[PDB]
Amino acid sequence: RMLVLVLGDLHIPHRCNSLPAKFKKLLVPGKIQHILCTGNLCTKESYDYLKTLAGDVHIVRGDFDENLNYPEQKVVTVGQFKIGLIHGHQVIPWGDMASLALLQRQFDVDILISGHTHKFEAFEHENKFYINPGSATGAYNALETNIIPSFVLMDIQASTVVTYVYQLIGDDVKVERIEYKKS
Amino acid sequence: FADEQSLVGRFIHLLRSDDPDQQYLILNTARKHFGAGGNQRIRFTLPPLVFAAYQLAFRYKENSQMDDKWEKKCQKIFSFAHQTISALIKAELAELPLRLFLQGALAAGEIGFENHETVAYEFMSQAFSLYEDEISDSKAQLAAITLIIGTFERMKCFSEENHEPLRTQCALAASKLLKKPDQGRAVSTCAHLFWSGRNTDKNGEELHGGKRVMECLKKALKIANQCMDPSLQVQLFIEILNRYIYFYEKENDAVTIQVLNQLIQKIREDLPNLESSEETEQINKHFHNTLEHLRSRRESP
Amino acid sequence: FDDPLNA
Repeated sequence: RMLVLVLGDLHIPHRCNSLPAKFKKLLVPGKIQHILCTGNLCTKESYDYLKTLAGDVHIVRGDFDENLNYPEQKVVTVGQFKIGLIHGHQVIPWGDMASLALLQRQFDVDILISGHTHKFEAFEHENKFYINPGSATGAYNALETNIIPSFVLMDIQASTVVTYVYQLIGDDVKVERIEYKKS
Repeated sequence: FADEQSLVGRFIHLLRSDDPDQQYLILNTARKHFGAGGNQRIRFTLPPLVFAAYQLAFRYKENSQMDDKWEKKCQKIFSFAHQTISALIKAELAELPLRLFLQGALAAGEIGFENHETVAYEFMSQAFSLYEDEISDSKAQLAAITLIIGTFERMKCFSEENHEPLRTQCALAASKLLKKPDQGRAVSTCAHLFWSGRNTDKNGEELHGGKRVMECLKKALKIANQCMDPSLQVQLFIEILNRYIYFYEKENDAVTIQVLNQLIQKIREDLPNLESSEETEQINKHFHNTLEHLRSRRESP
Repeated sequence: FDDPLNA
């Protein structure tokens, strides 16, 4: 039994000082085993926050990350699932579903997760799974004006991912769940 | 010099509670104020100011009925943000002002105030100017040009006279990359501007330039034939082939099935020509997955 | 709804 936290595009402090309060309260140490971050937490401060939440943190370089180390793309395994990590600004068109599945084919991952759209999407196509948390802080996006802060955590059982999506719709946190089992 | 960040990060949030009219004056006051930080502190002190300007321009469009000069005020916001990014250039900054100019062009394209086409074109022109002059590392050139193509493909504010400059300059800049694989990848990425990217002259619909799309890929394959490294060569062939699949699945009538067959034939011809390794196992799985996608809903040969 | 966290 393992649960991981996938979140990105915090944009602190370019467009966001910090996360939403209810979010800040729901993320506590100990519960989260792994952390997969996609977007650009533009400063190492937020990186040490993500290292507060869990021990194994995996980040990838975004377009606005001033850091010196984050890789452009990473493929990490959790249990038995092959997970692919990429911010998503090299996946042109940015929100193209058909372009993302191509990255899946090149990567040969069972779950490919990306961001840079600030729009949360979780779907299964060609028996593969694609997740985009969006901005945990609901940052600014030039293409979308009604942005909803969100994050996703997946509890990889054994050849079975259940993904829960938290969203700050209005004032209270509304959650949804999508499930996927290995091909 | 890396400390005032969250401070401004604080000021930027709380200020978002006031009025746009006042929000312009306060941003303007933090301007010369923060630019006096120096060539060291403004590295982390002005980007939030630029993004606050863009956000406030969107907010000014939000009041399009309660204000009759929101267009003039938006021209003010984008000129002020232009000066702010140029100040970032004065401290010898190559890659950050480039993205800031791209974001300004994107925002101006979506906002739609009066005279916004010229503003977006000017921001893109400066993006290319910093790309040509000050960015020299091959890795940074590839990353930047991919950023330019991605951003430019998404805005639909340009007319064909204004759309074509950046299209052709993307083609040229991407084609003049240092390394050969970098060149092939950028030229392959350039097809998306000819296919998906839109312009005003088509009243919103995409160019759907099917026949120009293949010329980009055909030039990428000619580059892939010059890699002089079988392992990398075959990988470039598989990538380019998947681009062909992408356009064929989006109804590009000019992507004949025969080209698919010839391109996959070259890979079957010179795939066994490599020996076991992790890299070749991934390459083989990439190709095997591409064919297994083709076999899924088997259409024609 | 459920949660590995709080409600």
